[PDB]
Amino acid sequence: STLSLVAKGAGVVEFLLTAYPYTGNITFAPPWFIAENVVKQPFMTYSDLQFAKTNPSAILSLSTVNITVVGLGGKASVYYNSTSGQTVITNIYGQTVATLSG
Amino acid sequence: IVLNGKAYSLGPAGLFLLPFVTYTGSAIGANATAIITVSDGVGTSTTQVPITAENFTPIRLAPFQVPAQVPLPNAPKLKYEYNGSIVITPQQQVLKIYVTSILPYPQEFQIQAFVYEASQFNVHTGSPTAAPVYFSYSAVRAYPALGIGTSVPNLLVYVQLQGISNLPAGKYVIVLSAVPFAGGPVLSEYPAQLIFTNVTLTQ
Amino acid sequence: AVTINGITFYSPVPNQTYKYGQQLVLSIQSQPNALVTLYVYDPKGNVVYNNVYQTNSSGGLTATIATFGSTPGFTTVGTYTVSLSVQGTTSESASVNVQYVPLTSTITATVVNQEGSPLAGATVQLYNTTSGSNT
Repeated sequence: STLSLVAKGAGVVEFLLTAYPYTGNITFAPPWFIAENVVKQPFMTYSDLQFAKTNPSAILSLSTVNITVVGLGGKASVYYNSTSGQTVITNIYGQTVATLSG
Repeated sequence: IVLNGKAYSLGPAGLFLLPFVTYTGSAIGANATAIITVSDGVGTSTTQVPITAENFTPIRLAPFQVPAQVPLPNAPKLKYEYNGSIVITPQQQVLKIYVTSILPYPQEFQIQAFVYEASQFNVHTGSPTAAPVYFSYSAVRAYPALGIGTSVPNLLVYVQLQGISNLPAGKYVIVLSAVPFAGGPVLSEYPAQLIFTNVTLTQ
Repeated sequence: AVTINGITFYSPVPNQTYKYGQQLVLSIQSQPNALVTLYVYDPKGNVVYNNVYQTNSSGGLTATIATFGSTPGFTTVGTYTVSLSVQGTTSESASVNVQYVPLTSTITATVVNQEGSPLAGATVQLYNTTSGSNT
């Protein structure tokens, strides 16, 4: 049963990103303030759930099925959708732009 | 996200950034443009103000009291309470502020000057308690540099008003707002407006 | 979505026209735990709606503000000032210049005879008999 778990905390999604702009130049670091709260905290269906169930905290190689991003309009998410084993990438109004096998 | 060399769109990038402005329903951010008509008393002209992702930087309104090259990012995004008293002598027809931006910033825009009484803006709240009693604008056409010594990308913004004979003496609360030029650029943050509470105009 | 920065206004957006019967719903992703006194001033500058809300941890407020066109003061044409007075330690402001549309109604009287040609000179008196007496 789920008790103490691996991945019992959750990632951080920074406000100032590891993103770069483009227009014609890739360079510059523009203020990324992802507008008026990210509401935070990636959640994940543990990859080896059944034994993760009894792990107090151990180091596994998880496969993450939400990353929480909330700005203006809707909310974007990124995640290696473990269910069909396919990286689902989404938008801040949300569409699957990519299903990348493995 | 361009993973391994393959662009994977994540939706509109202006929504991930601030500044962003959908002014009068018309959205402007990073990788935008405003073509603006300006049809005036001298005839007509039309400027073109193209917006670039890497012109991004907050556009502050800071008062006289704060120097031009000195930022306020530890005051609020929207409005900081200026509780000091500007004395406008009757040799002055102009409101002095510093628009602070610490990047070359070329984008042309305006300051709307929405004048109010301090019974028309309750000085015990942040309420403009009616529709602007008089509106007058200053189109402030920014300059990335025309040479530091000629025009500086830190601007001395001197809001002149037509109808300063349609405004007489009285204790005002004035709302200056970094405003797009009627469909103009992305603007505003730290703080987006500056609202001057114990001003006393004197003509 | 517009933002005068500090308030992500999902709605309203500047210079928006609200309809007869339409609901304002105050959807603003703003800063947690602040005193958001929305004064919905009508074009005469009195508070026909006013209520102080508080944004949650997510940041979204959801509150149906006003029912236009069914309350006195959401009946008057012209520019409303949708004024947020955000009271925290350091107070901030927002001014949104929004509109409304007026109304009136029209009724028709048709006459016809057994020859099938519309009569010209038939007087038709229209009284407002709602009161229970010929207004």
